[PDB]
Amino acid sequence: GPNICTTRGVSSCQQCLAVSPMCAWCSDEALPLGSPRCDLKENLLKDNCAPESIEFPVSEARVLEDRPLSDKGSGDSSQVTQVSPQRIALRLRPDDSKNFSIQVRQVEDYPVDIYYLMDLSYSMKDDLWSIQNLGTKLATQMRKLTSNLRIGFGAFVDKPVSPYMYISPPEALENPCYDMKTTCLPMFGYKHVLTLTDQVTRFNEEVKKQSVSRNRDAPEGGFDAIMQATVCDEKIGWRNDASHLLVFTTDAKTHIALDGRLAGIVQPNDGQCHVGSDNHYSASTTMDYPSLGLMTEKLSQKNINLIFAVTENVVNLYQNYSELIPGTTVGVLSMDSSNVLQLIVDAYGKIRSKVELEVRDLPEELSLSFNATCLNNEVIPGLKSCMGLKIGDTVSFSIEAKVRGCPQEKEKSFTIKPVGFKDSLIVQVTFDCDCACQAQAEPNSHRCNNGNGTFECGVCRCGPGW
Amino acid sequence: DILMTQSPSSMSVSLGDTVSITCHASQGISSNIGWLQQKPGKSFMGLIYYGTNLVDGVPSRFSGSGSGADYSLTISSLDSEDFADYYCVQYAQLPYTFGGGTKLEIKRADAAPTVSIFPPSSEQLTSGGASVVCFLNNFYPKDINVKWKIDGSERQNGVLNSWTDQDSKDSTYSMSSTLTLTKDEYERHNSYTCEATHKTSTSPIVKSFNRNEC
Amino acid sequence: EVQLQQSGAELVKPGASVKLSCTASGFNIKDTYVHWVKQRPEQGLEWIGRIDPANGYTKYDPKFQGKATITADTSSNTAYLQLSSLTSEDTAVYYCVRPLYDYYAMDYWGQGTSVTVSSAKTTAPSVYPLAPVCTGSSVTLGCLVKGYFPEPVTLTWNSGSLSSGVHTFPAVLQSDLYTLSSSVTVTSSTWPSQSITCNVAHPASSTKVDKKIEPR
Amino acid sequence: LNLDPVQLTFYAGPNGSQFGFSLDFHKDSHGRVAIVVGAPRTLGPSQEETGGVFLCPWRAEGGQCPSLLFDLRDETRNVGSQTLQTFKARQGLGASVVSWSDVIVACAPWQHWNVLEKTEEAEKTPVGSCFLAQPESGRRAEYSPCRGNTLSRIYVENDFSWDKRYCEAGFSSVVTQAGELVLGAPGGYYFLGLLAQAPVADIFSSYRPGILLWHVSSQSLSFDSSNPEYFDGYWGYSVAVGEFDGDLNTTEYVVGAPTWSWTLGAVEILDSYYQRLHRLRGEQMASYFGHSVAVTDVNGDGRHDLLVGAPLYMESRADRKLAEVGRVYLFLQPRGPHALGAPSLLLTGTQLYGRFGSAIAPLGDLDRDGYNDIAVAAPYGGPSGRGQVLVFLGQSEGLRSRPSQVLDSPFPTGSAFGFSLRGAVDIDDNGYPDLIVGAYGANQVAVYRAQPVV
Amino acid sequence: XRGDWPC
Ligand SMILES: *[C@@H]1O[C@H](CO)[C@@H](O[C@@H]2O[C@H](CO)[C@@H](O[C@@H]3O[C@H](CO)[C@@H](O)[C@H](O[C@@H]4O[C@H](CO)[C@@H](O)[C@H](O)[C@@H]4O)[C@@H]3O)[C@H](O)[C@H]2NC(C)=O)[C@H](O)[C@H]1NC(C)=O
Ligand SMILES: *[C@@H]1O[C@H](CO)[C@@H](O[C@@H]2O[C@H](CO)[C@@H](O)[C@H](O)[C@H]2NC(C)=O)[C@H](O)[C@H]1NC(C)=O
Ligand SMILES: *[C@@H]1O[C@H](CO)[C@@H](O)[C@H](O)[C@H]1NC(C)=O
Ligand SMILES: [Ca+2]
Ligand SMILES: [Ca+2]
Ligand SMILES: [Ca+2]
Ligand SMILES: [Ca+2]
Ligand SMILES: [Ca+2]
Ligand SMILES: [Ca+2]
Ligand SMILES: [Mg+2]
Repeated sequence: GPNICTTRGVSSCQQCLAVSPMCAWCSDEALPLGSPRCDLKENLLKDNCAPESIEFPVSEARVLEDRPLSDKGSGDSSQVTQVSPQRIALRLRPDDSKNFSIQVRQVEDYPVDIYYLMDLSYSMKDDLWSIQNLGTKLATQMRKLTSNLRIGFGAFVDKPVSPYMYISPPEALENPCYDMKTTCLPMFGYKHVLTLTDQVTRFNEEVKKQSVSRNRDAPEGGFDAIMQATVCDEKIGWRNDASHLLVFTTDAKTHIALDGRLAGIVQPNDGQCHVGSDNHYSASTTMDYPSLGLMTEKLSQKNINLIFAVTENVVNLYQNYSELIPGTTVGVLSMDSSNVLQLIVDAYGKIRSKVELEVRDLPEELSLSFNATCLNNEVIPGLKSCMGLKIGDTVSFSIEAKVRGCPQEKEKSFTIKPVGFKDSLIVQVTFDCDCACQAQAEPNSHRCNNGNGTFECGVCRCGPGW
Repeated sequence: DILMTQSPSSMSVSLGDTVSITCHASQGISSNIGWLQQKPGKSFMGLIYYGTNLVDGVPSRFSGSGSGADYSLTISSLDSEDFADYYCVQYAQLPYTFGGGTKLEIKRADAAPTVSIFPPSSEQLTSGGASVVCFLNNFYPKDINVKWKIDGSERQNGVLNSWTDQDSKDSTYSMSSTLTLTKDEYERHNSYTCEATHKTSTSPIVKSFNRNEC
Repeated sequence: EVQLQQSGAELVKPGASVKLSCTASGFNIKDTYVHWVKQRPEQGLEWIGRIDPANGYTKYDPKFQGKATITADTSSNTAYLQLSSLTSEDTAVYYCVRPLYDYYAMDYWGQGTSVTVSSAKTTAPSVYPLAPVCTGSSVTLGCLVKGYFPEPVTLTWNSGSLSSGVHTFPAVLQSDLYTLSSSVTVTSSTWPSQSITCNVAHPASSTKVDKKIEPR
Repeated sequence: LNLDPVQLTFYAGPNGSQFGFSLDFHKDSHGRVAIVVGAPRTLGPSQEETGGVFLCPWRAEGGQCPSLLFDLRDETRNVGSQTLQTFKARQGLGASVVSWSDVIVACAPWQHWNVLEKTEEAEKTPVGSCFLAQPESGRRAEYSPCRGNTLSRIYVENDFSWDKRYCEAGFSSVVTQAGELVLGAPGGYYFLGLLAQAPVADIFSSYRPGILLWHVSSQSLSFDSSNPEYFDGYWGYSVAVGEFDGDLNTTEYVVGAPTWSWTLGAVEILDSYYQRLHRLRGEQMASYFGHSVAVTDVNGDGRHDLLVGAPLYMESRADRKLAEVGRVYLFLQPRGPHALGAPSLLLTGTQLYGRFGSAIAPLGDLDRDGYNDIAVAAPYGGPSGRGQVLVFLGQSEGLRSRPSQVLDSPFPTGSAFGFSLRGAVDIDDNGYPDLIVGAYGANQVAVYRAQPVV
Repeated sequence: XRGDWPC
């Protein structure tokens, strides 16, 4: 009998669908007087309404691209699929809600870039000796987890400027170890040494030619180097289709934004590349250290996984930073950097052990809900992140999109993408607010007061504009 | 070490005069010099530091000047208290070194000495010793010379001289001389003389006495 | 007010050691450099050395190295100058000096400490009257004080009555014993018509001997 | 609320001199209010950056200002078998300026110093220095309390104790009502940080040109420490004074240490003998809590209140995301001799990377309602990131949560509009306190006149 | 650590 569609007294087909996702409209010419056109689809057919004159949109979810999850991440550079589906179409009527699925997989044998960014201040004198065979040793242990591997090297000390830099005697500039009986390299901010390459013996031979410098204050300019190694894409050589690991090794504190004022530097960091053909950072003496927020922005933009491989005396410091830079990993480096290899391998496992979903370009009216299926076929409501996964695990999520009313723009799109992943799920939304009969309306109709109204969907509406 | 040649050793000047004191160094000292004042029988007081700057409390009539290795301390309108010793000190190099010093004396009209000779006393002669004293009181300038004569022949051994500071109320100097002999040697000769030579007399001033005779 | 209060006068034996002090009053000894200066009548002023009482580091003239030892104690706020293997050459006055503003200056001076090095014992002064010879318009008498140690002695005529017209000469060291003389002038009618006595006092041996002047 | 943003007044200096890096109001002996402006990258005599100071007279149209001349020649003195050296190249003279009575104090925090002795040296290092002037009489004086004559070998044979070679004295400055200059030296004691204090009168009376090393007996420096929590803390990056113990004969110091305890940042309130009364710890690491500190009574109870800026504070936002905006903390002084509690109010920036809280200037009572008010700078804030200054009014319970007025930068991008602030002085003698805003990136200063409330 | 040297 009387339901929520009839008890609102709608005026047109458009208003009838907006009442509830269960209402329908009858555009039949031969409808009885005391018969509501805005009733359930069953009531209309019981009230002898012409089946083709029924307006009853139904929310649907149709997949467009349903490519399967690749078993191996090798081969082709690169059309691997780790998100399924990749594109689905969504139709929603006012206040209605449809659901859909999504699957993500940590593909085995996925390419990896590892850029080793090393502190070469005088405090790291003995550390340099323990990694001169790392390039081949590192290839041997990563050969088990990936067939594609490129490694590169970079070095930093601090801003070469007083008071960080020793500026006397004149011979102390070419040899900061002058007042001692030793020789060290002149001071340098950040120098790129080896572009990411699959030739691992190029790493060994470059490291054997490296040596330390020396400056005055304990904290160093490593954050300058982290920034440049991130935004200088072409020079470092990050690959568009690979996991990017930036290993940062040091034994001391780090300078941060606004520290540069002790050197006369006040210009904020611009987050742009300033490493020229000479492979040195040229803005080191004119531009302040970056801030944590700025580093986070660039690291997230270039998909760089930062790894803090620091000594036990500063672990807590870099652990506390790692919480202000989400996605960052910390490993405890020994005082000589002898466990850095196992440290890099352990960090790579923690990095590929999470599957966290992110949403981009979501309309105002839409709200999403998530059901996780991590661990083992175990549903966890209100969750969009998985933890404790191994390389080769697959997880899935259930999602419901609840639209609020009818929006103006009838065509919109948003993206569901896991953080750090390349592939993504594109949802094409279509809002079915209008009725099909509205297109063949009769403006200035003869049936409505001799040209006063418009005859659409079997009723008269006041035209434009009363 | 750096040598400090301070000139002159002394000068006799009057109140209201404007005097200067030079101080020459073995090498350049780039105004790293100081001037000091020691009032008679008292301690030292700082006058100048870094060549031209006055020590707090020092009157403005003092002023230091000069550069390189030649420096000068100047006092405008001399005051009663200014009659004292003045020394220059350099601290451009270690060790610090001082100048010879300058003594400011009061100028007045020349005055001949007042000589008077005194034979040994009864109490002293009976103790196996003998001393002849020759006082030379109130004269100017300070330059003076005394000579002893036993039986006319000069005697140089056993003489003890002593001078005074410039007396305050008449600006004169006095001198004491004591020829100490044994009672045995004193009774070998008869006549004893002390001659005094001063710029006020071309001919020396003489005062003698004969033993036993009186 | 900055005042440098040095120790009292010292009298020691040849070959012994003495330690002079320089207590600061009105400021902290830790503030500035503290120097020591030696003053002799003939040789003049000589710089011994300096010390930074904050850290203890010292500097010396190579001449005084081995003989002079400068130290400082910020607790008692005092600086010290120790001399060892003493000699008659070490008989002088010693001053402690600090700067006013300039780090390297010599502006504030203590009152000084007199050091005398001799092996002679306390000896009472022999007082001898001096009377003129067998007449002018004025007359002069004298008083000889010979063979005493150590210094000083206070000489007065008529127990301080006759002060004007008197000349007391500085003492002279004649072979480890001092000698002092004094004169006085009056009119020919004052003496011998009126009695005149020479009063000499030597507190070391506790003697105030006095001799009257007698004609010949 | 009632600052006039239509009819501003602009003062400008040479191109590339960073005119407006620091500023302050100045009153001559007649009471005439002028503006002292520091330009730390002004060219010197050698056509080399040395810095410079300008003394701007008050004019409604503004324009260019005459310079306050200082000696910019490197000095050398051979004394005590040593060689003293002062290097003024790139010293940044005018990186901080402060005015007291008829005296202007301008400081060159990166002026370098060295002592040579035969083959050894003390190391050419930035001890900093401050230049004092009395414009009307022409008197000049200097103050550089971290210069020493200790050779480098001694500091090494000693574990670098009491190492004042990198003080950068004058980095921050302030003068007490009695006329006691207080210099912040963040590099003192091997970048632990120290304060140096000395009466202005004694600084003048003890200084002579050419001495380079002189004693100021009445001076007072803070103390060294073996505590690793103060290591690299830049204690003295910012400084202020006020009344926080009830005793009106004593003056208390406010010191910012923006990297204290491993970049946690802190602010400490001290007495005249550097005994710590209270310590306010930072909230978030690398936020630079203590970059700027201000002292003024905002709730009108007669007790000075404390304001601390943290320009790099990252605000928590939706989906575990952090956004650097900057934050200011308000601490109301409690009645009687009690400790300052938790922050009474949190003010947070809006524009990403805007650095809300870089500078905090007390304005006095701007709208004349009875409560002192403040201004906060976001030198890269506003919807265009060109810089923005926000005014907050005092109330009985503290400050108002929302701004009463927002001054958008009249300069182009990069001016650092607001990097320096100064108010609470009636420069046009209309009965309302005015605000001067520095924009060193554009080498200009803007003056906002307060007008009666509409 | 105090400066750029190992502990
Ligand atoms: C990395 O981040 C760690 C986690 O925040 C941090 O560890 C904290 O360190 C603080 C500072 O030492 C600890 O604060 C303590 O507070 C508790 C009271 O709940 C007490 O154990 C203790 O007393 C207090 O100390 C205050 C001064 O610090 C003082 O104001 C109070 O009155 C009271 O005396 C400690 O101070 C805190 O327990 C730690 N938390 C944890 C979870 O460990 C690290 O310091 C930080 N390290 C680095 C290098 O960044
Ligand atoms: C996520 O799971 C939750 C709990 O298992 C679901 O909540 C209920 O789901 C049943 C499924 O038929 C509905 O009948 C209930 O009305 C739901 N109750 C609620 C939402 O309170 C939820 O439907 C699932 N969401 C998605 C997007 O799959
Ligand atoms: C929507 O969720 C239901 C459970 O209510 C599920 O059975 C169905 O598979 C989902 N629809 C789509 C398009 O996946
Ligand atoms: Ca190391
Ligand atoms: Ca460093
Ligand atoms: Ca107080
Ligand atoms: Ca208050
Ligand atoms: Ca107000
Ligand atoms: Ca005004
Ligand atoms: Mg290092």
